[PDB]
Amino acid sequence: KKKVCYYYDGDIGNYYYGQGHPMKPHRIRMTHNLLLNYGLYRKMEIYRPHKATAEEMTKYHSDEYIKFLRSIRPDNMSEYSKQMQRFNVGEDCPVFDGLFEFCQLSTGGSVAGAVKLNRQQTDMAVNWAGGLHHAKKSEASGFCYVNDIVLAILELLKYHQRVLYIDIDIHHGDGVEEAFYTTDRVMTVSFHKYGEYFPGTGDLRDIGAGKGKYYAVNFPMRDGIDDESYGQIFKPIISKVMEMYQPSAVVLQCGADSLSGDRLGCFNLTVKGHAKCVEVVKTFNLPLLMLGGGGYTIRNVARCWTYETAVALDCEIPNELPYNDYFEYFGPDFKLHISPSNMTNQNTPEYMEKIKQRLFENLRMLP
Ligand SMILES: O=C([C@H]1C[C@@H](c2cccc(Cl)c2)CN1)N1CCN(c2nccc3ccsc23)CC1
Ligand SMILES: O=S(=O)([O-])CC[NH2+]C1CCCCC1
Ligand SMILES: [Ca+2]
Ligand code: NA
Ligand SMILES: [Zn+2]
Repeated sequence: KKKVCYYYDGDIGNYYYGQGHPMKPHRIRMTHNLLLNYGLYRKMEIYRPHKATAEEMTKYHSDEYIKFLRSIRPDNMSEYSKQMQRFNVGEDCPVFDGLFEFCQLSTGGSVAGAVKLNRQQTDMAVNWAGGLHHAKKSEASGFCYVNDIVLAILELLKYHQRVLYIDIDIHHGDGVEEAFYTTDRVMTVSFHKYGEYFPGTGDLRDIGAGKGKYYAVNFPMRDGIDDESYGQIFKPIISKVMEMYQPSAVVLQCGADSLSGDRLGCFNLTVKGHAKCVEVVKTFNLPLLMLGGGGYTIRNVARCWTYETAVALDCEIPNELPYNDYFEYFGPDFKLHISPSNMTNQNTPEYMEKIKQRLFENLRMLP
C-alpha cells in the first residue's frame, strides 16, 4: 500500500478565534478523535508538527509581517493599532491568545509533510490544520495569517520542477494563486463559488501572467452544485491538467465548506462527492500533500476529513460511527455520511460543460 504520514498537535483545538467567530480549530481535534476511534492510527504514521520558525515563514512572508504576528497580543493591541491596520489583523483575522503558536503549528505540519514527500519517505502527507489559502505575503486575509500552502509548495519546488495545486474549498484560493501567478513551475487549479462572493477573485479569465500565462486555472460555480455535477467536471479537468502539465507532486486543499449544510457555504456536496476528488487525484500516483481548509458545520468537517483520511489509506470504514469523545455532535443519525439538501443547483448542465470547454481550450495552449 501507499504510505501515509499525518500531522497533529493535541493543542491545535485549544486556539480560539473568539466568541461568535465561525472558525473553530476544535474541529481538527474532533476529526482526530473520530479517526482514532475508527482505528485509522493502526495504518499510518502520526507525527506532531514542529512550531514553524520565523526563518521558515519568511521564505514567503515579509520579515516585518512575521515580526508583527510574533509580537501582537490581546494585552498590547492598543500599542499596535497602526500595524494592525497595515497587516489587516484585528477583525475577521482577530488577535487571540496564542495566535502565533497557532500559525506555527498549522504551518509546521504542511512544511514537514512537504519535506517527507521530498525525501520519498512517504507517498501522502496529511495536515488537516493547514490549507490557509487566503494569507498574503504581507497581510492576513479571510481568517488566514500565514500561508502554509505557499510555504509547502516552495519546499516541494526544491525537488520538483512542476507542482500542481488543487483547491476544492468553496472559496477561491487567491493567496496561493497570487504567489505563483507569474511562474509556470506551479499550476494552481481552484473550483469555487463565484459572483460577488469572498474573496472576489478567481474569474474564468484569470489565467496567469508572464511565464505563468495559462498556469492558473479557475472554475467558477454557482450555488447548489451537487456530487454528480462536480464529479463530471473535476475528473475531466484534472485528467487534462495532468496530461498537459505533467506535474511531479500535488498539493490538494480539501476545504470542507463546499459540503452541503455548511454554516457559511452554499454548495450541496456530500462527503462522498467531496472525497471523490481525493480518489481521482490518487489515481495519478504522484506524491500528494493533503491539507485542510474551511468548514463551519463542525460535525461534517470531522466526517469529511475522517473519510478522506480513510480514502488516503485505501481503507473502507463503516457508516456507523464509533463511540468517540464528541459522539453527541453527530446526532441525530450518528452516521459518517451525509445526505444532500433539496437546494436548487444553479449550475446547469450546459453552464458546466461550456466552462469546461473554455478551460480545455486554455489547457491546449500549454507547450
Ligand atoms: O471559509 C473561508 C476561507 C478561510 C479559509 C481557511 C482555511 C483553513 C484555516 C483557516 Cl483559519 C481558514 C478557508 N476559506 N472564509 C469564510 C468566509 N469569509 C468571509 N466571507 C465573507 C465576507 C468576509 C469578510 C472577511 S472574511 C469574509 C472568508 C474566509
Ligand atoms: O498533546 S501534546 O503533545 O501535549 C500537545 C503539544 N502542544 C504544543 C503546542 C506548542 C507549544 C508546546 C506544546
Ligand atoms: Ca477553491
Ligand atoms: Na502559476
Ligand atoms: Zn473557504
